[PDB]
Formats: sequence, C-alpha cells, structure tokens
Amino acid sequence: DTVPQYLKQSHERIFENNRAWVATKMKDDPAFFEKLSAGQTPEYLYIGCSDSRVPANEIMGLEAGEVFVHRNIANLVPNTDLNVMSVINYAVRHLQVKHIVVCGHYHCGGVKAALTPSDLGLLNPWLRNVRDVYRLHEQELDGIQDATARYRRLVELNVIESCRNVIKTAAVQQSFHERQFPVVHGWIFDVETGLLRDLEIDFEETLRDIKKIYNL
Amino acid sequence: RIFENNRAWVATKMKDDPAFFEKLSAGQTPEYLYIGCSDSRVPANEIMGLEAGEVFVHRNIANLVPNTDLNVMSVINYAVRHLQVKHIVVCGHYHCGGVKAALTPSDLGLLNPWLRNVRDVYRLHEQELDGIQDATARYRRLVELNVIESCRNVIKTAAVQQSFHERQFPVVHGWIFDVETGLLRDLEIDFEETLRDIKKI
Repeated sequence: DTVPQYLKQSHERIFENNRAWVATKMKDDPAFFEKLSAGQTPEYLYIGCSDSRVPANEIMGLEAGEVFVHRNIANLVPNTDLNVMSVINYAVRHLQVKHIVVCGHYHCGGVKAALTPSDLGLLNPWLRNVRDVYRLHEQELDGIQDATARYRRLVELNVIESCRNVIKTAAVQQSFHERQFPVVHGWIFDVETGLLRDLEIDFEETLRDIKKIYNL
Repeated sequence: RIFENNRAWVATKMKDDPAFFEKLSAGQTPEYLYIGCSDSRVPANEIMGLEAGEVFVHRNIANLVPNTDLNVMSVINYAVRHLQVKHIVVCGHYHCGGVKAALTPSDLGLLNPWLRNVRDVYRLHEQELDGIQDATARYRRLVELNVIESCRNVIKTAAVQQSFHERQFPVVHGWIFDVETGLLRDLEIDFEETLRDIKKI
C-alpha cells in the first residue's frame, strides 16, 4: 500500500534531468525561456496517436507553439467524443488555426488492439470506431491478400475517415465557407525513414461530397 | 514547405546529428503517461530529459480527466493495462487558455460542458480561491488545483486502483511547467491518502 522507493527515485531523477536540461539551454541561449514565454498563435492543429515517436513540431520543422496538439488511441475523431470535439472547436473558433492534420503511422498500438478479439474492457467502445472504418471499406480490405499490406491500408483509411470526421464538424464547414480556412490534411509518418507522406485527401472534393448528407 | 522542412529535418537528423532511425523503429515501452494541455510549449520527453518513446502522451483542453470521457479513460486504461506504465503525470502551465475561458461568463457553445469541469474545481476549493485577492495569483492557484483534481480523477480510475493494489504501480504525479524558467514544480499530491479516501465509500 506504500509507494515502492524505486518509483520515488525514478520520479526525483526526472527533476534532476529537468534541472540539467534547463542548464544546457541556459548555456546555449541565455534568453531562450524568455523567447519561449514570448507569445505565439498556433497555425496547425495536429491529431496523432498517443503512441508518439517524435514531437509533431519537429517532424514538421516548426516551433513547438506553432502546433496545437491532440493525441488519442488510434488517432480517432468519434462523433460524440466531447474531448476531441472541444479541441477542434477551440482550435477553429478561438485559435483560428489555418490547418488541421490527422497523422497516423503503422506502429500505433491502438489500431492493432482494435483487431484482436480480446475483451479490452473500457477500450472496446473506443476501438469500435476503427472496426467501423473496416466496414466502410470492407471490399477493398478483403481483396488485399497480404496481411501486412491489408493492416497498412486500414491505418491509412483510419486517417482518411478521421479527416472526414473533422471536415463534417460545423466549426470546419462554417470557418471554411466564410474565411476559406482551415484546410484538412491526412498524413502518414514512416518510422523506418522519418518521412511524412501526404495521403492526398481531396479537401475541396471531400468537403463538397460531405455537403449532401452532412451540410452545416 | 512542411514536407521540405521534413526532408531537411531527416537530413540534419542523419547528417548534422546522429542516425537514430533504427532506435525510432527499434520499439520500446513507455514508462510514463503524460496528460498535458493541447497548448504545448516543449515536448514532454525533452522537459523530462527522456527519449520520445519513453512517454505515452495525451493532450486535451485544460489537461482534464473527466469521469465520463472515454477518450482520456481509454488512454489511461491502455497505458495501465497494455503498456503497464509505472508513472502517470498530469502537467499544467499558466498559459493554457482553457482554464481562463472557463472563468469568463461567455457561452462557448460545445465547449461549455468540457470547461464546466474547471468550474467544478473552483467549487471544490471556493474558500481557498475567494481568499486570494490578486486575480493573477488566484488564476495561478486554479491552474494548480485543476492539475491536482485531474490527478485525483486518475487515482480514482478502476485501472490505477486495481494495478496499484495488485502490483504497487503506477504512481500518479501532478506538475506545473514554468515556461519562463523551464523548470517543473512538483504539486506533491496525496497519492496514498486519495487511495485510502476512495475506499471509505
């Protein structure tokens, strides 16, 4: 019932590491935290998986402060999730972000967890959103005979449907109609090469396509 | 532009710095879950002097853990039950604008129910906050109490209570990140006491 000591010193070591990190930044730039604390308005909302590999801003060669960030299991945008719907609403309506990106990769454990028949308890309802993506694209995925190619295509279609879910929001549709931003993109990050790849989500075409069923 | 930056970033990472792409795909298990605000200033792993890969991450408006939010409850459940993370941290700072938005009587539409969680923190600590006359100092204390109640919400989860009872991990910590100095400040939450408090019910 007491906290093991190895957990207390693991925790202390973080603070030692933090003090050391501050010293080297102080040596490299004497006003760096002064400039950090200097204002900024993010231009990007980035939605990625909680299974992060590299900070968003560093992949994109931007300052951390130019990217407002959300990470969740399997980089989902479910209809009735007030968590992700609040980040989208705030980013669009308060930050007036010019770009929203959904970025996946082939090693998010969330998507893999969606395909195991196991009871993951509380996780099942969240990962149900990944299985709905399989249903929307069932013929395409059934016709890929290589398991690893099929899995990789599911990861990409999950990014694309998350993007479509962003585009379907009132905030994105109304902002785009009246100000021609934000624009939504779907990307894949390759861990093996460190390269971003555009899925070429057709924003203009997708936004037009959505209007029939989903306008405002 | 972004993709140019990305190619250049891969170069300096494989030219101006060392080649660590094998490590990127090497595979590791995070020892930390970090819950912060979507208004990021510095990557978690860099504040903590760890590899990005040692820290499983969630960011949301005002670093909240609301009871009925399946989004954050799924990251907690996965981190505890699948990743077997040894630490969960909630880290706030004084420039997440969600907390400030929660104190203006404005209708923020869809945001009202999310930010209602911040107003509930004011109510749980109303005497404490009413006694601070300086707006700025009162705001700063609200940011800290918001971290602490987020941490208490983590401790109250089935996943954390059951994991800690049977395996003595994870432990939960609340931190405040000071952007001016870059230093983490421990909020020194009552982990053992909250756990004992939960069993009274």
